[PDB]
Amino acid sequence: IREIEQERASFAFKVVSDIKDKYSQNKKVQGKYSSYAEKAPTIILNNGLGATLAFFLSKLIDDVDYKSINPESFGNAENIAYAFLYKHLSTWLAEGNGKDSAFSGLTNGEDPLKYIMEKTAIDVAISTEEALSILNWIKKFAKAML
Amino acid sequence: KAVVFGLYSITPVHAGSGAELSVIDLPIQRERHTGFPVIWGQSLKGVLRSRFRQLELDEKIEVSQKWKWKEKTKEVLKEKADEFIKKVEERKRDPLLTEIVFGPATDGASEHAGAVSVGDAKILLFPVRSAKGVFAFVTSPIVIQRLKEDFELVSVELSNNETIAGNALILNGENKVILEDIVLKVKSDSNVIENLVEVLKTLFGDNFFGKPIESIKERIAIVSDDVFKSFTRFSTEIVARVRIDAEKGTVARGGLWYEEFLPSDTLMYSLIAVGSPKKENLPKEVDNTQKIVNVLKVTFNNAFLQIGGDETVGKGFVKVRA
Amino acid sequence: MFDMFEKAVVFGLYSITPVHAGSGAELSVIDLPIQRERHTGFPVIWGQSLKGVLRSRF
Amino acid sequence: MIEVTFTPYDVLLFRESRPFDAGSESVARSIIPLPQTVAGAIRTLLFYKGLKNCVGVGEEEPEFTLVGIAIGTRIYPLPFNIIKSEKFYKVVNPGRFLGKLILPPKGKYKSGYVTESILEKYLKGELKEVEENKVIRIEKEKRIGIKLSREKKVVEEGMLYTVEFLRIEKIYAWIEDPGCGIKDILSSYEFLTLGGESRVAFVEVDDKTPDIFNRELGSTKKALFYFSTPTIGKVGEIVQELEKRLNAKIDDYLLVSSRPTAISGWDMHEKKPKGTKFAIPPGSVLFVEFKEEVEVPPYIKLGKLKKLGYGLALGGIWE
Amino acid sequence: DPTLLRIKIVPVQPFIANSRKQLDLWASSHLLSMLMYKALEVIVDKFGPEHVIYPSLRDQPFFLKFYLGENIGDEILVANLPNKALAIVSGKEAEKIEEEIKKRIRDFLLQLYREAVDWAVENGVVKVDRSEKDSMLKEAYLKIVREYFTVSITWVSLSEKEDIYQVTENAGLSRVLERIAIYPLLVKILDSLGERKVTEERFEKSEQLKGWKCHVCGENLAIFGDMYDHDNLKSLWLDEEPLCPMCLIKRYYPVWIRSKTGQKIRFESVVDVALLYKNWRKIFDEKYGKDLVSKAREVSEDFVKDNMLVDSDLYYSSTWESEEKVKEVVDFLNAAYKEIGNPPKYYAILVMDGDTPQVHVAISQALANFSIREVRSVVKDEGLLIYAGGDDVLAILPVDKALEVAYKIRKEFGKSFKLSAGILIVHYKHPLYDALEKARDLLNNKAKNVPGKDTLAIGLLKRSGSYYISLVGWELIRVFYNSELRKKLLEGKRFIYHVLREVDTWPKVGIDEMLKFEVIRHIRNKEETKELREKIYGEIKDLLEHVRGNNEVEKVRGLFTFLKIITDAEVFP
Ligand SMILES: [Mg+2]
Ligand SMILES: [Zn+2]
Repeated sequence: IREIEQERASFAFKVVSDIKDKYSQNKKVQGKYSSYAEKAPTIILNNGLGATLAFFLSKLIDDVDYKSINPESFGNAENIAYAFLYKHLSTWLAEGNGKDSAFSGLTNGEDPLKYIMEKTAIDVAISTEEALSILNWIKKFAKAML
Repeated sequence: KAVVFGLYSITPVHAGSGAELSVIDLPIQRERHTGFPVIWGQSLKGVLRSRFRQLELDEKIEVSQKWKWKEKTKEVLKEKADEFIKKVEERKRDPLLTEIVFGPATDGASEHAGAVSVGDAKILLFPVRSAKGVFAFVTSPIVIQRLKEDFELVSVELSNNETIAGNALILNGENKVILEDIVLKVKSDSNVIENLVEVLKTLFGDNFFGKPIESIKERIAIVSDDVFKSFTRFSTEIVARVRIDAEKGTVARGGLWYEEFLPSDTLMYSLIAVGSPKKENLPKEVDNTQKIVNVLKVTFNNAFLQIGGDETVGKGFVKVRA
Repeated sequence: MFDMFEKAVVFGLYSITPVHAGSGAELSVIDLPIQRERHTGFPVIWGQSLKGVLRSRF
Repeated sequence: MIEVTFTPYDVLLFRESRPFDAGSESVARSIIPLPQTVAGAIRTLLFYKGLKNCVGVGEEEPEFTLVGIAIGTRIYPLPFNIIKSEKFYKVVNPGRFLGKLILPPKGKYKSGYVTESILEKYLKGELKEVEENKVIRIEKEKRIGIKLSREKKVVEEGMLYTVEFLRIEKIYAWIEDPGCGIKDILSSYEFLTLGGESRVAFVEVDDKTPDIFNRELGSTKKALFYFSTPTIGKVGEIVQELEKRLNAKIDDYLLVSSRPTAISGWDMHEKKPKGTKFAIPPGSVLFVEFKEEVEVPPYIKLGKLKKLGYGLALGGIWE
Repeated sequence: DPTLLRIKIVPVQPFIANSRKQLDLWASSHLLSMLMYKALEVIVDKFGPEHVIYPSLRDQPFFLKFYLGENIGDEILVANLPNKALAIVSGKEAEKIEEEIKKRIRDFLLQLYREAVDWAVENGVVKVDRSEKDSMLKEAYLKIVREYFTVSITWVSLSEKEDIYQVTENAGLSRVLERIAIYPLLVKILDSLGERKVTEERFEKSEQLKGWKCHVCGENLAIFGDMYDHDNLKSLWLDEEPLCPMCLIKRYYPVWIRSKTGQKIRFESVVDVALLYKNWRKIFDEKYGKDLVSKAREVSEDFVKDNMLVDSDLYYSSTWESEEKVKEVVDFLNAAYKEIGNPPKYYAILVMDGDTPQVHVAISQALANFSIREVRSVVKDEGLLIYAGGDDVLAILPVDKALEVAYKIRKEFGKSFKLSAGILIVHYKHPLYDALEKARDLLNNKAKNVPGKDTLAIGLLKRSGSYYISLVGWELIRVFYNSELRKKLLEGKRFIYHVLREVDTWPKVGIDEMLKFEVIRHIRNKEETKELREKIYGEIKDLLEHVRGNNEVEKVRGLFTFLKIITDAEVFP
């Protein structure tokens, strides 16, 4: 339960750094990502993980595939920040830090939203807790870097 | 001879260690080399001695007759019996059988030694929250190897991502176990859990402290040494306690601290090494090692004890199998 | 075989209002969670919380 | 030769010589076990088994001979001519000045333990240094206890105490039995009390001579003697004894050592402390240049109280 | 026939560690310096002080007072003479000097013991009849005194010629020169010779009688220890504390120095030093000092001596607790505590150590000036300076001066020329022998074990049992005292707890960012909030540069371990 925290922190630092790198001169994008990262756990708490992912989906389709998302191809800061947070959260649940690391995800590459629709209630609960935990780490680095 | 004491916690346990290095104000006793939770031999002995002493003074000790310690004291110490009994009432000494088994009270220490050597209570099964089956009884190869060594002398390979677990912990078809918020993949294994249960049955009997040992088998999870150590160090209860200044109805100055607890549903074991009773002119029914062992088993088997601190806030209660 | 005590009483507790037996603030979506037994996840009220309440009333 | 293996159930206390009475001086710090403590534990077992002939009740020594002891995880104290330099412990060989053997200045000694294999290479003169990670320290475990009132369950006045235990995996003892039947009696016991606070160790016994006692070092003038257990006696008498037992005179010698080992103990027969003796500490090395070539023995017993396990020296060579 | 002669006296640290009270500690170190002085007197008598290369005697208070007969003040109370000396003598006198030095020290110690025996009986240190004095002077006890210290003396001719490359290679390091030509190498080789002679002499002690041991050192037979049982022996001694001949000398030694110099250390026990914290005792005495001594004598006249408490531990209420006159004192003490604060119960042990004959003389003079004058000036009356013999220091300090004194001494040493140090903060109740051994372990096994050394090792051993250790570079002390972080922390435990508990979960690549976060979370108008966060983060980053550690994680752990020590409200009330 300690090594998993380090893995989360490593991922969180990486994705926030990518945000700050690509949009260094764009404070609006950085600020939007930060706000959404803070609001995200709340949306999950009050609506569940499934609905939250669906809510992100509406901010972007043919199929539910986080891989196919391209955050940089959007017009405004709101959609760019949403697409990034959505992909980050989905990537973590599906891939972790890669298959060369301790944590390689929970869903084995499957999109978390479709995963929720197919697997058991237990599978959904662990995905919910894990989602809250990674967002909690993203919030830390967001406040300190963005 | 020797008696193995199995200890099963039914409420959280705080065996206090002042010397333990921790970010917690009041941490529990731990082994230096392994970092495992432990109950010191001296803590356990004090508990055992206090219970035994109360029973002796209350004439509830059985040796298959009622032990009358003042009668036995007179047929042992003879002319010095009355002054000894006076010291017992004055709490300068303890009653006869108590001092035979555990040694004289400090005032009479040099007279003779205690018959028993009370060993540390070592951890065996540590409860960890499981997504399936409420919680798992978690152990490790190093623990099993220690148990086997202690038992053999008195008479497994896992990666950090793997677990050997019973069916009640395993997600259907996924071959996974989820302990708290981490996922371990199930390693196929045939007899390791079964072997462990057999060892437990050979030491504590068919009933596992009020339940069939076969039920326990389905909820045992064997994890790697590093993972087990991690859980025993970071999954123990860390509780904030306060003191309220009722004059103001708010938390008093210097009235906040943190205390660690060993969880309930923890299994530990202590080897009680029994030597020959060392007091001079012993009564016949307790004049050798086997007789001391027998009294120990009857007195503490299926007993309830309180170990550690925080008795009055409901902590430290364990079931005993001897 | 529980000779350290002589009698026992069961205190039944029925909540008529919501109850927050606290464990302190956390860096989490739930800032102030209630007391829970960690290895089962079951809600509890620690004996020291209840004792403080009983003591103050008595 | 019989090999006894002690396996501590938990912790061990080999208390230093200092008052340790409840209600007064209340701090017990363990030292590295002295061989007489191990001898005492064995003698006490025989004392209770009814073999009082081999015990030596009220005597300094028993009838049998404890060759020596060693702790294990088998490890030995760093030879005192091994000096830590950065991240390495370097072996320092004897020099010569004014026709006298000396140890050249190369830094201060730092305490620690090495495996039996590292010691073997040292004794063969094939050891240059040891990486600091292979130098072991003995683990201590500090426990703080109290005494409670019988009824009120509160601490009695002044009844708090501290013990610094050792966490040791194994203790080995080697015994030469002149027919007392020690191997049979030890086999009948599973455990025994060793050291203080009524701690026990499991007992195993095997009929074998450890390989370190069977080494073939060859013949040379330049022999050294590593003391694996404390050695009691004047250096002059020990060197003279060495000359007699090897039938060879010595041109010069150098004792590389440290703080003398203070040895007293507790007389269980008379129920009072033993008289204080002083010894050459384990890890000390006696470098010897014999007048003629000698066959360096794998081990040799020197000094006083040999039967208690003292004076066990391991043979070696230097250049 | 010029001959380089080396003197070494052992043991030092074991003898010094055999202490129960602070007076034992001072007397041990001071007596050791006195033994070297008695030894050097033999050299000086024949060849004068200028032939003593090390140490520089012309500045030594012992030499000034006892040899030149000057009126030296309280600086005589500091042990300044080390346990090793180097001199140049005539070759024909070398062997005679060796014999005479050994004899002076034996005689001096025997004389001290005879006086100690007389003093002990007359002042009730031993509750025995004056007829039993002969028993105390029997041979078994005299052997212990006579044999305790080993004085090794070796020498080498400076005039002798030798092939330099042959003598240095054989030692383990025109081609034919006198040995004085390679004097620097000769000094080191002479140290080896001396070490050889140390082990030739120190393992020749006589076995002792059966019996109970001294309660101070625990190793030697206590006087009357062979003729009584434990309980009866204890009743025969003051404070139920049986003493061997060496520790009897130790207890007598302060009154001997008192009669010899008129001087006595200002701070008698570790409690006296502890209560220097924030001038607590001074503030109390002005406000409550008269009343307390009155109530103290009302309980017992034995509690008051010279209008002062016989023991400074009587400022603690717990001392009085462990009948109606006693309750009056405790209530009075507790009332004062609520007003001016609880009394300091912790103190600090500071130990420090360094990491052509004419040039060597100059070095010795610099070391003499540093140890005798500079270290004394730094410590002054802020604590008790027990020993300063060159590059090594032993002082007892109140916890609020420990870091400052240590840093100042280090800087002073730098101006003269690297020092490592151990500081142990310890409860006044803790056994002094253990505290001193822990303090030296901090110095020897922690600070000096860091690559490049020059390290301060700070240990805090709480009364409850915990032992926190932090290894820092000297510059950390400066940065911290000038830092906003310090003023903010002392204006807390939550900030420190969170960091220590969770630092192992921090990503290796993002440690700095996590530090930024915890500062944001724990440090807070919004104008001041932004400034304080930037400043404190910068200070933390500055402090981390001077923390000893393998990686950034261990540096963070080391720093916040340091912060945990100095913010401990129980240690710094
Ligand atoms: Mg004891
Ligand atoms: Zn002494």
